[PDB]
Formats: sequence, structure tokens, C-alpha cells
Amino acid sequence: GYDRHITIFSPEGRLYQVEYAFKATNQTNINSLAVRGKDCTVVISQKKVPDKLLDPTTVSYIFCISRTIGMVVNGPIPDARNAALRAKAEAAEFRYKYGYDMPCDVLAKRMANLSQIYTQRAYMRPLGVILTFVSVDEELGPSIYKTDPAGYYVGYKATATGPKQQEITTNLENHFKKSKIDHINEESWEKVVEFAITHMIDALGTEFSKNDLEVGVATKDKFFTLSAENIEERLVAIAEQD
Amino acid sequence: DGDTVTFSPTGRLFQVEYALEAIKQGSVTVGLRSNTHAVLVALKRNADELSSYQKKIIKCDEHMGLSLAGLAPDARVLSNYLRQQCNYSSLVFNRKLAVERAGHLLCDKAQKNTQSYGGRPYGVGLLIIGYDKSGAHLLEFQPSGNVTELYGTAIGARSQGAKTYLERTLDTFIKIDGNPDELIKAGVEAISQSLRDESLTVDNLSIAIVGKDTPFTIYDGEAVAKYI
Amino acid sequence: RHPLESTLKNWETTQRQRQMEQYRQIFGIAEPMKRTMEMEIVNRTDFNPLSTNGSIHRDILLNKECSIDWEDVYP
Amino acid sequence: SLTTFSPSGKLGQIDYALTAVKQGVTSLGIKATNGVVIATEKKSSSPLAMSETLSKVSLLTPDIGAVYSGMGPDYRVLVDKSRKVAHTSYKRIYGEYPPTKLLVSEVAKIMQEATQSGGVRPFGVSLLIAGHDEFNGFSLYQVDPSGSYFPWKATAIGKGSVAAKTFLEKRWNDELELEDAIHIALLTLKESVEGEFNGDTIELAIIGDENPDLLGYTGIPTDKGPRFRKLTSQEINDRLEAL
Amino acid sequence: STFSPEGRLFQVEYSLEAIKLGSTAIGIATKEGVVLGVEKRATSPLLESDSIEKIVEIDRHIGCAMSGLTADARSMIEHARTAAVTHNLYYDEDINVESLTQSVCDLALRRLMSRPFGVALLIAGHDADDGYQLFHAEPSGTFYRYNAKAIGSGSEGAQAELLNEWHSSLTLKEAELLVLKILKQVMEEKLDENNAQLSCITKQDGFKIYDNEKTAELIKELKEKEAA
Amino acid sequence: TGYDLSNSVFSPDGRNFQVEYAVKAVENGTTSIGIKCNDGVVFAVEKLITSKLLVPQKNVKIQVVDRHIGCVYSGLIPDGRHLVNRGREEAASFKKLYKTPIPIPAFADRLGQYVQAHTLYNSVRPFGVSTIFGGVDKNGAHLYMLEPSGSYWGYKGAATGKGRQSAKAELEKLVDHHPEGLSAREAVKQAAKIIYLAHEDNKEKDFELEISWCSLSETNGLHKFVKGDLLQEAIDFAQKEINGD
Amino acid sequence: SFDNYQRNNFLAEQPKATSTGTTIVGVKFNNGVVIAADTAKLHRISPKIWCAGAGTAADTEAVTQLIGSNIELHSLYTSREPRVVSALQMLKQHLFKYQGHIGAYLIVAGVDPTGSHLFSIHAHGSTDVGYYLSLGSGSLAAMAVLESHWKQDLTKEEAIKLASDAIQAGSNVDVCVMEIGKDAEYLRNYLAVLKESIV
Amino acid sequence: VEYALEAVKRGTCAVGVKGKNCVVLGCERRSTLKLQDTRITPSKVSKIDSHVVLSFSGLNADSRILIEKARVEAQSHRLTLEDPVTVEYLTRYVAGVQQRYTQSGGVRPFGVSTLIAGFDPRDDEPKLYQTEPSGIYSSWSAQTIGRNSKTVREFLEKNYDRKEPPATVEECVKLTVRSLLEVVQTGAKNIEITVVKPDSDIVALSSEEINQYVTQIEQEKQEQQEQ
Amino acid sequence: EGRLYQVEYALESISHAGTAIGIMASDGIVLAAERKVTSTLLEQDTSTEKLYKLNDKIAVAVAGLTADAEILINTARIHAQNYLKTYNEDIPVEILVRRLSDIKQGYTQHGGLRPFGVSFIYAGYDDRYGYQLYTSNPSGNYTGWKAISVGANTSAAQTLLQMDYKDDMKVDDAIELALKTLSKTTDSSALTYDRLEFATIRKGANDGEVYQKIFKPQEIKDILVKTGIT
Repeated sequence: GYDRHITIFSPEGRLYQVEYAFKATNQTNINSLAVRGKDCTVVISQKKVPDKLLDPTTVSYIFCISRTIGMVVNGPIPDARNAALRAKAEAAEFRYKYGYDMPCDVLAKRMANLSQIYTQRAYMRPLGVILTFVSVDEELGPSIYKTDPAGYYVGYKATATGPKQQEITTNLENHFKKSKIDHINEESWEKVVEFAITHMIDALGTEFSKNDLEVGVATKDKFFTLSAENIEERLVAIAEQD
Repeated sequence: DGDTVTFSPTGRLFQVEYALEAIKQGSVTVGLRSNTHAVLVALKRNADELSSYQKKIIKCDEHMGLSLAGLAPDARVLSNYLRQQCNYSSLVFNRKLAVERAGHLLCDKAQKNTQSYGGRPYGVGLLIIGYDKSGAHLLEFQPSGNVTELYGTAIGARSQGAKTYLERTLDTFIKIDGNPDELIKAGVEAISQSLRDESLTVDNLSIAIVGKDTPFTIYDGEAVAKYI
Repeated sequence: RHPLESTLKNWETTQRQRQMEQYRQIFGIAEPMKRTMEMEIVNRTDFNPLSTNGSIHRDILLNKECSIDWEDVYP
Repeated sequence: SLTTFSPSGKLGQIDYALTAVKQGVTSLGIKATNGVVIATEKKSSSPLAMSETLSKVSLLTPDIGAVYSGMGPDYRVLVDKSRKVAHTSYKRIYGEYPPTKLLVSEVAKIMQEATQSGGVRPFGVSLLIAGHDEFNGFSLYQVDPSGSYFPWKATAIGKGSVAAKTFLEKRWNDELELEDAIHIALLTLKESVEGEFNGDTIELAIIGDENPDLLGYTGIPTDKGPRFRKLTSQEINDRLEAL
Repeated sequence: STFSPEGRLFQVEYSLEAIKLGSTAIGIATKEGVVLGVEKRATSPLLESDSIEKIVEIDRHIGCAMSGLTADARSMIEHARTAAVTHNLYYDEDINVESLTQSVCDLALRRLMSRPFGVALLIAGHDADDGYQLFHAEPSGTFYRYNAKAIGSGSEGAQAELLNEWHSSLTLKEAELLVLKILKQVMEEKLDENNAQLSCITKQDGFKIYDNEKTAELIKELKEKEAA
Repeated sequence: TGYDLSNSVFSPDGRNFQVEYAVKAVENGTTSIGIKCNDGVVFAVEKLITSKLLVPQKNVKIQVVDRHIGCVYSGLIPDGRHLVNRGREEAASFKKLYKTPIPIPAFADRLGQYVQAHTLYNSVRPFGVSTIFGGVDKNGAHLYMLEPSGSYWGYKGAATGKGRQSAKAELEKLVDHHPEGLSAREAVKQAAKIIYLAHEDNKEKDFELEISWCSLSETNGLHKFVKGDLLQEAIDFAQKEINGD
Repeated sequence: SFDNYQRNNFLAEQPKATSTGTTIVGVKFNNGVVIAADTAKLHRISPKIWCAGAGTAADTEAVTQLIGSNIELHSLYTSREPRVVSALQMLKQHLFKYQGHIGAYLIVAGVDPTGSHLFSIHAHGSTDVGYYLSLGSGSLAAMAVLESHWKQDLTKEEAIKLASDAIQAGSNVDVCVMEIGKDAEYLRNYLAVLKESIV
Repeated sequence: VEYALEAVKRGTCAVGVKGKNCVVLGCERRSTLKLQDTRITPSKVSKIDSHVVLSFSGLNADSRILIEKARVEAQSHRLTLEDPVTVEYLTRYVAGVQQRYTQSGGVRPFGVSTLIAGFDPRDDEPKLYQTEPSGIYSSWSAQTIGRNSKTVREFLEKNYDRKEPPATVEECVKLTVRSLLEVVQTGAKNIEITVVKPDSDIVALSSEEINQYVTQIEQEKQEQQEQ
Repeated sequence: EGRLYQVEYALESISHAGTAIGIMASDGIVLAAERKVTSTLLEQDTSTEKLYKLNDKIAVAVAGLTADAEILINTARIHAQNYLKTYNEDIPVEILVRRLSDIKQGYTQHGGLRPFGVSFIYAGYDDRYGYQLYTSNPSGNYTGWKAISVGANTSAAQTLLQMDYKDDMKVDDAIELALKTLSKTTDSSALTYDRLEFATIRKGANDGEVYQKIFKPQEIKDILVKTGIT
């Protein structure tokens, strides 16, 4: 019936233009992972370049929002780019309103509350995207926050996303079951990238030729993404470990 | 569907396909251009032998011209708009619109009514003619906002004959300059070819002509006895 | 007449109009149009004669969700 | 449906918004003779996901707290508008934070304004609001999607609400001090709980007499400072030793 | 507002089919002036004149008559009156009639694709630019010039004799007894100053509506002419 | 099924159907191509002729965008005219304000977002038209392709329209024998071969092909059309090539 | 808000407002910041951000409790403590919005998770910062007092003794001290017709 | 528009007649519902100004807002000109608002028909106008609206000639009570009537005075039986 | 058809809302509303359920969505006090019920809004017409009455009013007939003092002003001990 077409409750309390925005999060078949060290928070994406004449330098799912803060997206690239342009406008205004740099927690709340608008208006579409933030915050250390099409928002110690996400997350849980810490027990951002990829390759089984990586790294002064030779050092170090 | 912005299962726009069906309802008009002048001939309609035959030539400060091949009111909205678009360009700057942007402005303004939810596009084929900082121009406009500078063309119901004639005789007009003479008569033969069994007369037929040192002068008046 | 009159009465929208001008110059034609089209389907759809407050989701698009003006205690 | 009437005078869309409330992870509150309690179950996801950022329970005025069942984003915007109302309609005219009655009237209006306006579905949350008025005392209200609000001696909303109000109708009587209400409320969410029962799967917070130690300054005896307290996981794990 | 498979608006066509069962208004132009006339139908003998006047003045130079709900066009007629007299108040001239006919029939376009004034309309009057002029106007945007034209149930059937029975040199009284001959043609009735109403529109009269007494000397003149 | 009727409605698999029905308009429009070059950028466009009545001098199907940027498109063409028109002021205002030309990545996002903003609300339809555009800035030569969804990605070489499937065998089979790509002169020549050869599917229509380029060395960093001696040389190159079969 | 304007100009052609013309200090110290005023001029923006005010008293009480409302909502919207630079930004935006037509002269001093800070807002929304400031008309003597007897890292006791001296220069004082680990400290005055009815 | 006029055909019978120097209006009114109070009850017939009246049939809720809109207009017209609004100008506005609320989707039409009447200063012609959901204004010398108005309109059109307006308020009132008594099988306590004489002499008729007319017609009808 | 289907269903809506009565006297007015079947844990003096006070001299006995009614009640307060500030003199009950009953048609006029699902029995006093009793319903019509009911079982209540009501009776006589009516139209197996609300209007303490008390639950016991059962 007509209830399925717009953000209006159906007979069992459901919002189908939010549920069909969850199936939109799968469209790329990308999977992604983000993890904290003692000093860093680091985020990983699969990559797929179907065309033989496509540029891999531009199949980008990792975004710097502003100096110390960034995110990864699961769902279609146009809705993902729209999220990244909201998020930079949220953070740029917060330094105007309040005299300090936007914390990841408040940005993940602030984006999750805009998602409450489209989730209530009958005459708007939700975005089809799940977000995951990275930053280093002086109030809390390195941090991760989720967001989804409903505006559900939650802070994380380490997280993974995509159509394979229960497998990546099941093997992350069974690491902290042993270390019993809130972060991967290492100091350099390089060590935690190499751990994250050790769990990414273990999880997703299709051994990563370097094109299947895109990675961002957040640290106290900067969030940045790995250059095509910086990725190569991680890959050689994991190849040297075993 | 009848929806004004929505796309069909095969990628089609039924609202604009039916804006072009108004070409299969408006009475014929035809036009062409040369090195120095350009011409259009409009053939008219009536309700009864008594009725006065329909007006279908206008101008923009004797700088441009226009005709209609469907709903005259919709072409009149584009006529008054372009006529004021050429009125503000003249008076504010002491310049003139060279015809280049007339095609663009129509093609912006007609696409918008398929773009927004709102009232439908201007439901009519239009032919605009003018003279520039360099040369005479003919623009055919088509609904949803296409402009084409066609060297000759015909629009309205069954107008395939007059196109065929402007193509079939590339002499007599393309090469003709200085005095306007054969432009009028050759265009008039192409429309006069097109009518199946109907008639041509001294009120029923009217010609737009534009170009170098012709301030656009409307020819439906008794001076047309020189050209029937 | 008073030097602050009209200047403060229109401050709410005039600052928002100028903020949309920064959205133009920093992010192109897309973002101000996207937001001003959100402004038109959020402000014009609030049909409720007994409710003159405006709209709750307007502050979720206006940055007034967690702040006060004298104009908001002195309506 | 746009909340227009059905063929027997039902609002249609509000009964489905009540079903969004009915599906939520439980919260409950109790009026006690010297204070009021607000109680709720958290969930989040794996040990990857914290349950300890912006809490499910939250402070509206120094003397009022709130908790919910249903769609979290709806509740979260209702409470952050509700905080703004308390300052811009009461505190900046009257110098006093609004008593529970007025701030509940304002939350009730935002919910009613959704069961009638253009382009909008009802909010999918029921809000329990509880707090202290100097004149009419320690108080508990339920606010539903419909905008209607009922005051109570005790109440529960969401998944566990039928069991929790069946228990509270068998239990609550006009002699209970704050602490034995907590010992019934713990035993009540000990029967809402789908997961493990512990000091991070349960939120629990209170209004009692004030704590000048939480005013963050001293020297003006006049001010009493916070009436409302967010219990820490340690303060909760002490009481969870007795249950 | 909506399109059909064939180029034409449903919100216009599915309205206009009402006036095809409306009051049979008829007008005639001549060398000496214009005539305009109607079936003077009333809901009861209890209805006074000076109420639903099915023929009206616009100014001393111009009148109107119509076939659907007059109150709809009465709104357009408020603007027709005020726009005409404000031209004269500003510029000291009667607006030349065709330019009033466009300006008053352009209300049915309000700036696009509009819900119709469900009523076709007969402006008629004098100027020195094109003489005594009889028009037609619509929920679209249209014209006529100077001849006979008709609206309402009998009108196109009457039009088959109106085209036949006319010429340029006629004097007004010729059109007066000619407008009564036609107005009887399909009404199943005796026309009189209760079932028909008339006006003559001239440089000597202005627009004027025949008084019930003058409607009894002109019907007497047709009735004695029946022996011819 | 039955979700198809408006712009801002996901159907049961989460698809926006007005991406799925807008891209069908791109297919049945013009087929055309472009290539990224070691020194520059190339565009090559099928100016299809259905009757000789045109002014072929002024039926320009590639569009100049900036002093160093250009553009080309397929679908309901009136859509793409608008994208270019305020594309010109978007770049020229950036140039007036920034005192330097707009980078191609910086242009590609603003345009991708103007298209994407019409895929959100149901008060507007999609732009039905795919686009290919590019130019030269201080970071290099760049080329992008855009689709009605607002999806856009950077490209080595790209093609569109009904010829796309056999064009997706001349593409690939360029770079599979040219992993360096080309300097722009052999890209101009090779490109003309492709679109000639792509006529294999269709009989009884005619065309002229027009080409354009910008480079660090093939022009001083300005967009220019390729016609004349070099295009006749490029057509002469291509002419025998489908005639090799 | 502007009402009853254009009429008072004629009625004047007016009660005086209760301006505080007195003098106030802030001094930055070994473990926090001190402020004081020569008294009730020590308004709270928040438990750890305090304002010593001067000029029109009603303006100082009204704006500090408006910014304190913004900041109370802010602490509830972020789940974090507020900062002296947050109050300084909001007083700059807010007093710029009211163009010095709201007439307050206003110290801001406080402690937050980043550190201890000390700023002042003049009527135009203009800002100063430093290790010490003095404001309200007695301050020209306190310029010399604070510049002379302050040194790197006075502790509580010497900052309170220096505050006593600075305000004494230019017989009684209110002082409050914000110490970086602790509750902020407030100190007051530290130094024959008849007729009848029931109604 | 068509369903809307069935709102009028669901509303109370309202009727009137011109006279040589008056207009009389009246309505079938359902008396009082056992426990209703007349002083606390609105009349059906309603004053717009001291020289202008409006009566009606159909949505009484819409008729409050239609009369309330007419009342603000009639005073605004008076304020803006000191022209105590002529009945033909009061009718223009009220017909105009029924046009305004026909034309759009959203703000659906007033489900009401009216008799509007009055006397301009020194215009001893009784101006009577009838309006409907579309915003017509047919004038009438006499007319019927509401339900059962068949036999009312038939009986009136058999008892009045447009060129025969009774001068005397006696016959003016006598005709209309006979007319309503065809419909009101519920008995003639249910009727209400009101008269305009020129120069602001609008006058209501009491429950006793209409009886000296019900028990004047009744024995006239019995004399017509004995004849 | 000449009907509105949302509005007939809004009238069907107030027909679900529990029974409410109001009866006038030769010197005063009474209100008497039923609270339907209710949970043991509900509060009983803090719960604003059926009756309210709109200025010094006017009350209301409502049936509907209480949430809808609250906004109209607030607008009656605002309008009444703004009238009292405008004319320095009390607002008549009829002007007030006209203003609120306009709003309830002004939404019914429209497709962009649902109409308010609220009926309103008003009691009040003024120096226009003395004591006035009004009744108003979801379409926005209003009517004066001597004795009236709204909400569920309105008809069964008016059958109990019809024959028993005698035009001259005093306030304290009407306090009987309200409970004779409600108990015969009871929506519960039986009454208890906490299940009903009452409010009254009387001519000052004696002359001058107006007296306008709301009964607290003990005062409700005090009127039930009388006209009760054995």
C-alpha cells in the first residue's frame, strides 16, 4: 500500500523508506573496518574497480572532514559524498559557534539528528548510507562513532561494516576476548594498520593486492590517508611477519 | 502516465512527446537563411469563411521575429518573454541581443517546466529570426528547449513537403544577398507545395523577413500582393 | 528612530541568507540550493494555525537546536 | 494516512506510533515519598560498541530527569528541544527552572503539534518525565505520541511495560522510601532484561535532596544546586550486590 | 495543467464542453455598428433584471455577453472594466479594442496552464484603428475581428446561416431583425422581451441594451416581416 | 513494481528507480568518447546527421566550459546545456574570487553534487544526461564521467550511448596495448578509429566527427577544437580500419 | 526588544539605570585564576566560568545569565565541560549583535579541561587577554599595583593578597578563585486622618 | 460544488418575499430541543448591519464563518468610505468569498446558500439576493432554499407575481407562513420571521406575533373549507 | 451528499471519549465529568483530566483528545485575558465560545489539517446575560443550553435530563441531578469519588464578585455522601 512509499508508519510501526535505505547500504558490496591503538584510530576500506579504464586513485570511500577528523561510508557514492559535504559544514560551523574544534561524538550525534528529519518528514528520502567516524579527541583519546539511515548513533572501540560485517566483527570480538583491552595493544599507527590488515585478510579471504586497500589514519595533529607507496610498506611488513 | 517530470519504463518523457504532438495540430510554417537576410512563411487558419485569419508573426523592437506551430498563447508567453528579454538588453546597456543567446534562453526556459514539479512546458514549435553584429539568423525552437539553426525547415502538421523543397533547391536562397527578391518567392513555393488540395490567397499567407538594414517589418498587409 | 531597529528584526534570516552566500562560494551552486530547497519543504509544510512557534526540525537545519536569542524569550 | 481520521474516529497513524513505542527497550520510573527514580535497560551491540556515551537517561533541569521507550532519535530531539524551552520560556523570564507540570505541558505540545501538522508523522516515543517541584513535590509523568500526559505514582513503557506495571500495581503502596523503590525497580528490569543483568545493561538515576558538592562551586549557601544525580556504574554495582 | 495523447489540455477541453450546453448568445457586426443578443432565460418570473444581466457594458465603447456561469466571467469583467478605465484615466484614451480583448482574455492564463473560467465570451465595440470590431474570447486565448459569431447550444447550427446571410455594407437595423431571426432558430419557444434580450453598439448609441419597450417594437418589426 | 511513479522512493531492493529509468535515456542518445593523455586531454563526438538541413559549422556538440576546461554529453541534451551554462559562471566566479583557475577535481564534485541534489527531493526529476568533461590544471591533465545518479569517477578513457558494448572492446584494447597511454596526437588519431568502428551495429545513417583537445604542449594549456588537416589525417587514419574487416 | 520607542525622546525633552562604576580585578596564578570586585558583581556563566561586571548592572546580569543558558544547554548537548573561549566567542557574537547598545563591561575567568584562562569584553564586543586585568573606573591604580607586585606563579594566598591590594588601589571586596582540580571558591565581603479595611 | 449544493439541500428551509416598501425573511428552525434556551440560542436570521440581513440553509458552522466574514467586510466597507454598505456591494463580497473557496483545491467551498437582503438609504426597493457554493448572485422577488423546497417553491410561484409586491406587512407576513406550513407538519411554533423596513427599521417578529398570523391563516383556511 | 466524512468520524471520535454533563441553576452553573476505567497507579489530584478554569469567571468540561483540548483551553485563556486587558472588563461566555468554535470550523474548512477531536461544555457568568451554559463540537458549531451532555452516551444522558429537569432549581439541586444522570449513564460497574470531576460558579461570597471553586477529591466525597446509594 501507499504507506510503503513514504516515511509514514505502516500497521506494525515500521518505516519502510528507512528500511529500504538499509538495503541501499549494500549496493557497492564494499566492506570496511576501523580500530583504535593506544594513540591512534585507523580506518580501512575494500576497493573494486570494474572498468579496465577506471582510475583507482579516484574510487574513494574515505573522507577527511577537517584537520583531525574523517570518516568511511557504506552505501552508494552520491549519498556518501552528500554526507561528507554535510559533515564538513557541521564541523566548520562548530568552530564558529563554540570557539574550539568539533569532537567526533558531537558530529556523529549532529549527523544522526539530521537523519531524524528525513526519518520524520513524509516528503524527503533518507540517505542510503552507514557512516563511521575517526578522530583523536583531547577529551576521550582516539574515537570511533557509527551512524545509520535511522539516525541511530553509538560510540565504538573498534567496528566493521558491509555485507560481510558480521564475519569481520565476529573475529574482532574474539581478539578483545584475549587481549581484554579497549584498543589493539600497540603504540605506533603502523602497528595497528598492520594488525587491522592481519584481521582484514584473515576475515575476507581474498588476499589483498595493494589496490584492495584504502586506509585513513587519525593521530593527535592530523587525520590522513595512505599514499600508494605508504600502503606498500605495511604490505611488505605483514609479508615479512609471515 | 501524463506526469510532467516522471520517466516511462523505457526512459521516455510522455509529457514532452505530447508537447511535440502539438506540432501534429498547429498549422504550417516554414523558414530559411542566406549570407545577409533570412525568411519565414506562415500559413494561417480560420473558424468560418467569415472569420479573420490567425496572427502568427511578431518582432522584438524590430531586432528579432517569431512564429508558432501549436498553441499560439504558449508561443505568445515565449514571444512576450523574449521581446522583454530583448527590451531590457537594449535599454539598460545601449547594446542589442545578438541572436546567439536567444536560442539558449528559450532552451533554458522550456527545459525548466519538465524539470520542476509545476505547470507544463510551452506546448508549441517556435521559429525565431534576427540580425546580429554579424549576419542574419534562423533558430528553430522545439519544446523542452532544443535550439537548432536549421538552414531551412518546416513545422506544423504534415510539413515534410516544405522541408523536402528547401533541401531539394539549395540554390536560389543560400547564395542570394543585397535585394530580398527570390527568398520570399522560393519559401512561398515550398509552403505552397505542401497543401494537399487546400488554397493560397492574399490574406491567408504571411511572410517574416529579417536582415541587414531591414528593420523587421511585418508582411501580412496589402503589400503582399507583390509576392503572391 | 532607533539605530538597531529593522537590523535586528531581520537578523535571523539575513545572517542565514549571508551564510548561504558562503555555502555558494566554498561548495558551489549545489549546497545552498540543496539547503534552501530543504528550507522551503520544511517551512512551507508547517501548516498549523494554533502553532506560531515555527518548526522543531527547522533548528535541526538551523543550529538553534541548542541555543537562545533574546528574540526567543521575547517573542 | 497523514493522521486523518479512519471510519470509526480513530486517528490511524497514532496507533502505529504507539506500536513503535511498544517495541522499544523498557524504561520505568517510581515516585517515592522523599524522591523519584528513573530506570531503563540499554543494549547497543557487541563489546565493540559502548553503552556509555550520551546516556539513555538525561537531565532536563537541575531537578527533572527523563527516559523513554521507542525510536531513540525522536526522544533525543524531544529532550534537546525540551532543554531549550525550559530556559527560553521559564528561566530567562522567571529566574526559576520550570516545575515538572509546565515542562511536561511543553513536551506534550511538541507531540500534539505532530499529530495534526503538515508533512509529518507522529513521534514514535513515550517519554517518562520525573522530578521535584517545591510546591507540589516529587512527581512522575508519562507523555505518549498522542501528546496526552498522565501523572502516576509509578509507571513503565515499552517491551517490559505490561509485566513491569503488573508488578508495580501488585507492589507499590503509599509507604515506600526511595531505596525500596530502587530494589523493586531493579527486580523489575531484572525481568525486562533480554541480555545479561549488570551495571552497564541498566541505567538508573534519581532525584532526592540536593548535593552542593555537585554545584561545582560553594560560598552562596542560598543555592542548593543539583536535585538530580546520574548514578555511576560503581554506585549501581553496590546495589546490584543485594539483588 | 495536464496533457492528452493528441496535443490538447484536459482542464480546458473537459471544461469548454459545458458552454456547448450554455445560453445561446449571438452577435453581428455591420458598417453602422455591432449588434449583440441572447436568450434572456430566467430561473423564475420572480428574478429581476439588474442581477444576472447576461449582456453587460464594459465602457461606452464596449460590451460583453456569455454562455456559462456569468458570475465566473463577472470576476474577469470586474478586471476588464477596471483595466480599461485605468488606461483612459492615465492616458486619456479608450484602449483600442483588440488590445483590451487580449488583456481581458489573458486572465484565463493566470502565469501558466490555468484552471479555466468555464465560459466563452463576446467582447464587441468601436475604435478608429480597425472600426466596429466583434471578438470572441475563451478559457484559452483567442480572437475574431468583424462578422457574425455565436456561443451556447444553438450557436454552431446558427453559424451555418450567419455565414450565409451577411455582407459588409449592412446598416444596423438590418442586423437587428437578422439577430432575432437567428436567435429563434433553436429555443423551442416564443422569443419576447422576457425570453430574449438585445443590444446595439454604435458611435451614436455607444454600447446600449434595447429597453423592454424597444424589444417589443423590434420583435413587432420581425413579426410583421414574417410575411416577406 | 508500482514504486516507479516518483523520484524519491526506494523499491524493495533499495534501488532509486529514477536512476534506472534515467540511464535508459542516456543509452539511446549519441555515442561518444574521450581520452586522458600524457600531456593533455582529448574529446571525440559523433555529430549524427539525419538530414542535410543543419548548419554543421554551428551544431557544436562538445561544449567549452572554462579557459582550460571542456565538456560533452548524451541523453535529453537540453539538460546538459544547463549544466554547462551555470558550470561557466561556477568556474568564472571561482576564477574571479580565487585569482587562479578551478582544478578539475574541484569542478567535478560541484557538478556531481548539483546533479545529485535533483535525486533527493520529489519536487524535481533527474538530469537524464550523462556527461564527460576535463582539462589541465597545475596538478595535471584530468578526465571525469558523470551519470544521472550523481555517480562520478575519474577515467583513463570513457564511452557512452547505444554503441557502448562494442565501444567496451575498443576501450580496454587501447590500454591493453598502450599501458603508458598516448601523447595527445595518437589519442586524437586512435579515438576517431573507435567511433567509426562502433557503427558496426547500425545501418543507413550519416555523421561528421568533431574532436577537441588541451595539453601542456599541444596548445599552451587552452581547450581547442581539432578539425582541418589533423582531423582529416585522423579520419584518413580511421577510414581503412573498419575496412580492415 | 524595541517597543515603546520614539515616545521616550519626547517625554525626556528619565530614571537613571543602576550602573556599577566601581573596580574589579582578575589575576592568573600558580594553579588557577582569581577574580574580585569592590562590592554582588561576580556573576556565574557556569560553576567554573565567572564574570566580574561593570557599567549598566541589569545588562551584566541579563547577558551573563543568557550566555550561561547557552552554555548550560551546550554542556547538555555535548556531555562535556564548557571553555572560557566558548564564553568569550559567545559574548563576542552576542555583544556584537547588540552593538554596545547593551552597555556591559565584563571580565571572563575560569578553569576547564584545557586549562586556566582570563579575558575581558569591552562594550563593542572587543576582547583582551593576559595574566591579569582590571576593569571598572578605579583600575588605573590597579594597573601599577598588579604590574609591580605580580610575578611568575603567585599561589592562592598571594593572589588573594594582591587582589586585596589592587582593588584597595582606586573598603570592601568580593573575591572568587577558580583552582584547576577543584570547586570554584566564592568569598563575600572578604576584606492624623484615619480609615481602615481588610484587602 | 455538486455535493456542496446537496449541503444546502440538507439544510433548513429558508424563504422570503419582497413588498412595495419591505422585505420579509423567515426560516424553519426546529424550535428548541427540550433543554435548549432561546435567549442563549442563535436566531437563524442574522443581522449584518442595521440596514442589511442574511438568512440561510445548510452548514450552520460554515454560515457562522460566512456571516463573520460578511460582518468584518460590512464594517470595513463602512469604515473605509462612510458608505453604509449597499446591499448589492455586500452581496458582491459574500458571493466573491464563495467564488474564492470554489476555485482552489484546499480550502473547499462553503457548504451554504444565503438570502441576503436590505435597504440602501432612501432605496425603497427591497434588494433580495440569493448566493450558492459557486458564488452566483441571482436576485429574486421571492425564493426558497434548503430541503423540501419543492412544495414551497411550487406554492410560492402559484401565489405571487413579480409585478405584484404586497405593500402591507400584513400580507407580506401572511403569504410566507402559509408557504412554510406546507412543509412544517411539526406545527407552526417552529417558524421564525424578520422584516426590514427602510432607514434601519430592521425588526424581528415575536413568538406571539407570528401566532396572530398562524391563527389568522388557520381560520382563513377553515373559511376556504366552508366556502 | 452534503456531508464531511472526516468530520462525521471526528463526531464518532468524541463519542468514544466517556460521558460528561453540565446543568444550570436559577443562580449558578455545575459541571460533572466521568474519568473512564483507570489503573491503580494513576495520580488523582495532579491529573488535569476533564474540567479547567479559563478566566476568573468561566470553566469547561471537555471530551476528546485532551492534548487537542489543551491548546484550545490555552487560547481561551490568552484571548480572555487579552480581552480583559483590552476592555478592562470581563469577557462574556458567548464571545469566548464563538472564538474557540470558529477555530474548530477553520480547521474543518480545510484539507491541510485534521479537525480537533474535542467537544466543550462551557459554564460561565457575565454582565451581558448572567449565567450562560454553552456546548460546542468538532465541526465548530455552538449552542446554548439549560442542561446538556457531551462525549460517550450523550444521548442516554440527555434522555435522563429530559423529563427530570425543572427550570427553576438552585445550584445544590443540580449537584444531585448531575450524579443521578452520571450514575445512570455510568461507563463503569459503579462510581467512586476519585472517578469524577466537578466545578461550579456562584454570585460571589455574597454580591459583588463571582465565586468559582474546583472540588478536590474530599469535596467530591462530600457531594457523594449526599445523593449516594445504600
